Amino acid sequence: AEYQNIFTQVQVRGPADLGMTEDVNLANRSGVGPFSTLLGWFGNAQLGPIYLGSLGVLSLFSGLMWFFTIGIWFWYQAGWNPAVFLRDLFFFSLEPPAPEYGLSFAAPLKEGGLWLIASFFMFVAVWSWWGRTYLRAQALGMGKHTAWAFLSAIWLWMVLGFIRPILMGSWSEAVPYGIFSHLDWTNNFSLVHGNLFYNPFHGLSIAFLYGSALLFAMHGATILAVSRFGGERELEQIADRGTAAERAALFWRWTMGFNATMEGIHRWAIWMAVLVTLTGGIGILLSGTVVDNWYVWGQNHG
Amino acid sequence: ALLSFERKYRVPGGTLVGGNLFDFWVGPFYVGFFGVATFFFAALGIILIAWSAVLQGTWNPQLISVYPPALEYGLGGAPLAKGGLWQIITICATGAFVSWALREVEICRKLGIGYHIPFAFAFAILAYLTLVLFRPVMMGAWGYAFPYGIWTHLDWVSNTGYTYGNFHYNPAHMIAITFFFTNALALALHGALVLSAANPEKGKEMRTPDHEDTFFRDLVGYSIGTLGIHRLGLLLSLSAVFFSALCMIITGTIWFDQWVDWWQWWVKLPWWANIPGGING
Amino acid sequence: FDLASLAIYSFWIFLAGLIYYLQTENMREGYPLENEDGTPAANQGPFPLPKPKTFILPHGRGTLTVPGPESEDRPIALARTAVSEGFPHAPTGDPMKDGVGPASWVARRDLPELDGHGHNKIKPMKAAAGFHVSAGKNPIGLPVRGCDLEIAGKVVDIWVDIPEQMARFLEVELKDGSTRLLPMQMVKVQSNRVHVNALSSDLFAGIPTIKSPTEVTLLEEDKICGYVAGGLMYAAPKRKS
Ligand code: BCL
Ligand code: BCL
Ligand code: BCL
Ligand SMILES: CC[C@H]1c2cc3[nH]c4c(c3C)C(=O)[C@H](C(=O)OC)c4c3nc(cc4[nH]c(cc(n2)[C@@H]1C)c(C(C)=O)c4C)[C@@H](C)[C@@H]3CCC(=O)OC/C=C(/C)CCC[C@@H](C)CCC[C@@H](C)CCCC(C)C
Ligand SMILES: CC[C@H]1c2cc3[nH]c4c(c3C)C(=O)[C@H](C(=O)OC)c4c3nc(cc4[nH]c(cc(n2)[C@@H]1C)c(C(C)=O)c4C)[C@@H](C)[C@@H]3CCC(=O)OC/C=C(\C)CCC[C@@H](C)CCC[C@@H](C)CCCC(C)C
Ligand SMILES: COC(C)(C)C(=O)C/C=C(\C)CC/C=C(\C)CC/C=C(\C)CCCC/C(C)=C/CC[C@H](C)CC/C=C(\C)CCC=C(C)C
Ligand SMILES: CCCCCCCCCCCC[N+](C)(C)[O-]
Ligand SMILES: CCCCCCCCCCCC[N+](C)(C)[O-]
Ligand SMILES: CCCCCCCCCCCC[N+](C)(C)[O-]
Ligand SMILES: CCCCCCCCCCCC[N+](C)(C)[O-]
Ligand SMILES: CCCCCCCCCCCC[N+](C)(C)[O-]
Ligand SMILES: CCCCCCCCCCCC[N+](C)(C)[O-]
Ligand SMILES: CCCCCCCCCCCC[N+](C)(C)[O-]
Ligand SMILES: CCCCCCCCCCCC[N+](C)(C)[O-]
Ligand SMILES: [Cl-]
Ligand SMILES: [Fe+3]
Repeated sequence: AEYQNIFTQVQVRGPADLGMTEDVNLANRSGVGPFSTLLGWFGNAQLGPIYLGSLGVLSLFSGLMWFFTIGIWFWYQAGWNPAVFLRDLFFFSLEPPAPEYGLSFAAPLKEGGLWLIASFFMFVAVWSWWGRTYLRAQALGMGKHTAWAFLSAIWLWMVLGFIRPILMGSWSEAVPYGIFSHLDWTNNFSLVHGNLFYNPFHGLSIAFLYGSALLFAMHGATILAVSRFGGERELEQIADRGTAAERAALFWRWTMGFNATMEGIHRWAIWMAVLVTLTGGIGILLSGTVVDNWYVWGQNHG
Repeated sequence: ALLSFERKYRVPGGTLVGGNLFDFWVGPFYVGFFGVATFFFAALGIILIAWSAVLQGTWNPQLISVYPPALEYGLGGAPLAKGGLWQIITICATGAFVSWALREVEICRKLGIGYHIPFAFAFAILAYLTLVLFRPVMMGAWGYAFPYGIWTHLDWVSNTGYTYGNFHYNPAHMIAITFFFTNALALALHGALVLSAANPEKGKEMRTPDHEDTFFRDLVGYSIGTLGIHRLGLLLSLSAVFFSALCMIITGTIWFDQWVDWWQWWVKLPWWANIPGGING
Repeated sequence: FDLASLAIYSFWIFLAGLIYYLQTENMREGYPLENEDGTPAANQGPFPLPKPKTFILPHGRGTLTVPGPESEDRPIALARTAVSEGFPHAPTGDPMKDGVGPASWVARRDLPELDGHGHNKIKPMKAAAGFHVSAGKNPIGLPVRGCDLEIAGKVVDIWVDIPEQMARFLEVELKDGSTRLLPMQMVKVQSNRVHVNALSSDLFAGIPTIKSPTEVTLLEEDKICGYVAGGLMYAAPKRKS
C-alpha cells in the first residue's frame, strides 16, 4: 500500500535540542530528559528540557497541593483502607460548603472548609500557570495567542467554581471534586435549570465543539495529504507559498467552493476552539443569575 | 473565476467513473460523476423534506420535522406521511454523503495529494449511519433512530440518553467526551502556536519551527512537533467519533439497563467487595 | 427584553464580523481571481481584499507583503480543451517535465529553508553531526523499486530535518551514478527493499536534480515533490498491481 504518514518509518536522532535562546533566562531550563522511541513513532522522541522559574514552581506546587488535598480527604472517606480506596475511587467526593455558610470561609473542615482550601490552591495553580504561558511567549519574542486562548478556557472554569458561585450567593453552587460526583453535578445542573438544551449559548458551545472536531479533522488530514510537498512546515509555507499550500487550498475550493490560507486556517482553528468555552461560560454564568429555566425563557425570548 | 495559481492544476484526469464526461468545474466547484450524484440525492431529499413540510403543515425551520416510522412498523416500510418520507430522505442523505466523499477522492487524485480527507469524512458518515441505520437494525425498528428536525432531533438525544439514567455513565461515551475535550484543547493550542509564531511581537522577525518546539518544551517540557500535532489532531478527532459511534451501538443492544449500574462490576470485585468502609461498604 | 436576550443578539453580530474578518484574513494568497486567460475576473465575490500585512523574515531574507501582486513567475504548458470557462486544460507536452497537474510546482525561493540558528534545515545525514538512525529499519543500502516492479537504484543516504529530527528525503543513486532526492512521505520502507508506488523505474532519471550535493533549496524541493506526486497520475500505464 501507499505510506500514509500516520506512523514514522525511520526515526532519526541527533544531539538533544536545547532550544532557541532569545531573551529566555537559561538558568531556569533543565537538562534534557530521556528519549522516547515510543513517542517517536507519532511525534518527537525528545522529552525536555523544561523551564521552571519562580512562577513555575508556585504553580507546580499549588496544583499538587490541590490534588493532594483531595486525595487525603479521599483516603479518609476510604477509611485509610487501600483496597477500599481503589474500589470506591470514582465514588469519593470533596463537596463544597452547604448553602447555610453562604460565601463565608467559616465552614468546618469536614464540612467543605477542605474544599475551599483545595480550591484556593487550584486558583493559584491555574492563574500562575496562565501567566507562565504569557511569560514563556514574551521571552521567545512570540505572540500571546496561547495565553489569550488559555484565557477562554479559564473563563468557563472561572465561571463554574468562582464567579457564578459569588453571584448566586454561596459556594454550594460550585462543582465538587470527584469523578462521578462532578458528573452528577453536571447533570443535576441541567435539570435544575430547565434543560440546558434550551440554553442558546449551550447549543452554540456544542456547535463549536463538534466543529472543533470537524475542523481539526479536515485540517489534520489536509496537512498529511499534502505532507508529500512539505506541508507540515507551515511557517515557511506562510512566508513562501508552496505547491503543498496550493493544492491544500484547492482541494477545498474545488470541494466546497472556497478555502483558506496556510496562515488563515489557523485563525479559523484558534477561534473554532476558543468559542467553545467562551460561549460555554456565558451560558453557565447566565443560568440561575438571570435565566431561571431555559425552557421557559425560550418560550418568550425564542 | 480561478485563484491566481489555479489553472496549472486543472487538468484532465482523476475520475473514478465516466472518464472525461463529468470532468469539469462549475465556477469554483469541481463536478465529476459524484458531483452529479450528490446534486441528485441532495436535491431529491431536499424536495422531499420540503414535501413533509406540507403534510406537517408548516414552512418554519424551527418547526419542520421528519419523524421516522413508528416502532410498530419495525423494519418494514411506512406510508410517506407516517414516516415513509423519512426512509427515503434517509436513503437520500446516505447517497449524498457517500457521493460527496468519493467526490473528494476524485478531487484528490487529480490534485495528486493523499486520500486522508475523505477517509476522515468517512468516520462522520459512519457515525450518522450508526444512529439512523446500524443501531435501528440491531434494535429491530426504524423508530429508534432520530427524527430530522432542528429542535425535535434534540428532544431525541434527551429522550434516548435518559432512558439509560444519566447518560454520563456510558463508559464509551466517557472516552468519547475525553477525545472531544482534548481535540478542542489541542486545536486551541495548535492554532495559537502557529499564530504566535507568524505574528510575533510588533516589529520582530517571524519565529521558526524551532521557536515553536522551544515554547512548548519551555512550557510543558515536551513538544510533539509539527508533523505530530497534525497526526494528533487527526487522531484525537477521529477517535472521538469512533467512541461516539461505539457508545451508541452498545446502547439498546448489549447494555439496556441504567448505565450507572454497569459500574458495580468493579465495586463487586471479590477482593474488595465485602470490605466495610468507603461509600459501598 | 432581559439580559440574556441581549447577550445572544450581541453574540450573533460579533460572530458575523468574525466570519468576515476570518474570510478576508484568508484572502492574502490567490486573490484577486483570474479568468483562465490570466486577466482579472469580473466577479471577485462579496468580500474585499484585506489591507496588506508584512512579515519580517528571519536572517535578512527580507519581507513578504500579502496580499500582493501575484503571478506564477514561470511558463505553464496547458491549453483550453473547449470554448467556454470551466473545462480542463490539456497539457501541451510531457506534464511531468512541464510541471503541470499533480506534477505541478510553485516557484518558491531558490535557497534552502534555515533553522532558527540560520543553518540549513535539511542535511544529508552524512554531514549531520551525530545524527543517526534511532529506530525502525535503516533504509540506507536498500535497493529502490519503482512501480513497474523494476530496480530504480539504491539508497545512499537519508536527508534529515535537523531541528525537527525527522527524515525528509531518501537520497537515491541511479544506474549512471548520479543521485536524486525522494520525498520521505512518498516511499515505503520494506525489510528487503524500499518501494515507490508513484514512479516507474524509468521515470527516476526524470526526477529534478539539485545544484549543491550538500543542500537542497525550497524551489528544488517543490520540483522534486511535485514530479514525484505527478507520477501517481502520469505513471499509471507503468503501474502493475
Ligand atoms: C451528533 C449527536 C446528535 C446531535 C446532537 C446535537 C446537539 C446536542 C446539538 C446539536 C446541534 C446541532 N446539530 Mg445535531 N446531532 C446529531 C446529528 C446531526 C446531524 C446529522 C445528519 O447527523 C446534523 C446535520 C445535525 C445538525 C445540527 C445543527 C443544527 C447544530 C449544530 C451542529 C454543528 O455545529 O456541528 C459542527 C458543524 C459545523 C459547524 C459545520 C456546519 C454544519 C451546519 C450548521 C449544519 C446545518 C444543518 C441544517 C440546519 C439542516 C440541514 C438539512 C438541509 C435541509 C439540507 N445534527 C445527533 C442526533 N446536535 C446543536 C443545536 O444547535 O441544536 C439546535 C446542539 O446543541
Ligand atoms: C445531563 C447533561 C446535560 C449537560 C450539562 C452541561 C453543563 C452543566 C455544562 C455543559 C457544558 C457543555 N456541554 Mg452540555 N450537557 C448536556 C448535553 C450535551 C451534549 C449532548 C450530546 O447531549 C453535548 C455534546 C454537550 C456538550 C457540552 C459542551 C459543548 C460544553 C462543555 C464545554 C467544554 O469543552 O468544557 C470542557 C472545558 C473546561 C471544563 C475548561 C476547563 C479549564 C480549566 C482551567 C482546566 C483546569 C485543569 C486543572 C488544573 C487540572 C489539571 C490536570 C492536568 C493533568 C495537570 N452537552 C445535557 C443537556 N453541559 C458546559 C457549558 O459550557 O455549558 C454551556 C457546562 O457547564
Ligand atoms: C441528556 C442527554 C445525554 C447524552 C445523550 C447522548 C446521546 C443519546 C447521544 C450522545 C452522543 C454524544 N454525546 Mg452525550 N449526552 C449527554 C451528555 C454529554 C455531554 C455533556 C457535557 O454532558 C457531552 C460533551 C456529550 C457528548 C457526546 C458525544 C460523545 C456524542 C455526540 C457527538 C457525535 O456522536 O458525533 C457524530 C457526528 C455525527 C453523527 C454527524 C454526522 C455528519 C454527517 C455525516 C454529515 C451531515 C452533513 C450535513 C447534512 C450538511 C448540511 C448541508 C450544509 C449546507 C453543508 N454528551 C447527556 C447526559 N449523547 C451521541 C453519539 O455518540 O452518537 C454517535 C448520541 O447518540
Ligand atoms: C478553551 C478550549 C479548550 C482549552 C484550551 C486550553 N487549555 C490550556 C491551554 C489552552 C489554550 C493552555 O495554554 C494551557 C496549557 O499550558 O496546556 C498545555 C491549558 C491547560 N488546560 C489543561 C487542562 C484542561 N483543559 C481543558 C479544556 C480546554 N482547554 C478547552 C476544551 C480541560 C477540560 C476538558 O476540562 C482540562 C482538564 C492543562 C493541561 C493546562 C493548564 C494546567 C494548569 O493550570 O496547571 C496547574 C498546575 C498543576 C501542577 C496541576 C497539578 C498536577 C497533578 C494533577 C499531577 C498528578 C500526578 C502526580 C501527582 C504524580 C506524577 C508522577 C509520575 C511519575 C506518575
Ligand atoms: C469525523 C470527524 C468530524 C467530521 C469530519 C469531516 N466532516 C466533513 C469532512 C470531514 C473530514 C469533509 O471533508 C466534509 C466537508 O466538506 O467538510 C467541510 C465534511 C462535512 N461534514 C459536514 C458537517 C458535519 N460534520 C460533523 C462532524 C464531523 N465531521 C466529525 C466531528 C457534524 C456534526 C458533529 O454534527 C456536521 C453537521 C458537512 C459540512 C460536510 C459534508 C457535506 C455533504 O455531505 O454534502 C453533501 C450533502 C448535502 C449538500 C445535503 C444533503 C441533505 C439532504 C439529503 C437532506 C438532509 C439530510 C438529513 C439527515 C437532515 C438532518 C437535519 C439536522 C437538523 C439533523
Ligand atoms: C494515592 O493518592 C494520593 C494520596 C497520592 C493522592 O493525593 C491522589 C489524589 C487523588 C486521586 C485526587 C483525585 C482528584 C479528582 C478526582 C479531581 C476531580 C476534579 C474535577 C472533576 C474538576 C471539575 C471542575 C472543578 C472546577 C470547575 C473548579 C473551579 C475552581 C475555582 C475556579 C476555584 C475558586 C477558588 C475558591 C472558591 C477559593 C477562593 C478564595 C479566595 C479568597 C481567593
Ligand atoms: C501519542 C503516542 C502514540 C504512540 C503510538 C504507538 C504506535 C506506533 C506504530 C508502530 C509501528 C511502527 N512500525 C515501524 C513498526 O511501523
Ligand atoms: C506532557 C508530558 C510532560 C513530560 C515532562 C518530561 C520532562 C522531564 C524533564 C526531566 C529533566 C531531566 N534532568 C536531567 C534535568 O533531570
Ligand atoms: C474572555 C476571554 C476571551 C479570549 C479572547 C479570544 C482570544 C483569541 C486570540 C486572537 C488574537 C489574539 N490577539 C493577539 C489579537 O490578541
Ligand atoms: C468559526 C466558525 C463559525 C461557525 C458557527 C456555527 C453556527 C451554527 C449554529 C448553532 C445553532 C445555535 N442555536 C440555534 C442553538 O442557537
Ligand atoms: C452554515 C452552513 C452554510 C453552508 C453553505 C456554504 C455556502 C457555500 C459558499 C461557496 C461560495 C460559492 N460562490 C458562489 C460564492 O463562489
Ligand atoms: C443549510 C442552511 C444554511 C443555514 C443554516 C443555519 C445557519 C446558522 C445561523 C442562524 C442565525 C440565527 N439567527 C439567530 C441569527 O437568526
Ligand atoms: C458589526 C461589528 C462586528 C464586531 C465584531 C468584530 C469581529 C472580531 C474580529 C476579530 C479580530 C482579530 N484581531 C484583529 C483582534 O486579531
Ligand atoms: C461556518 C463556515 C461557513 C462560512 C460560509 C462562507 C461562505 C463562502 C464565502 C467565501 C467566498 C469565496 N469566494 C469564491 C467568493 O471568493
Ligand atoms: Cl502509515
Ligand atoms: Fe497546521
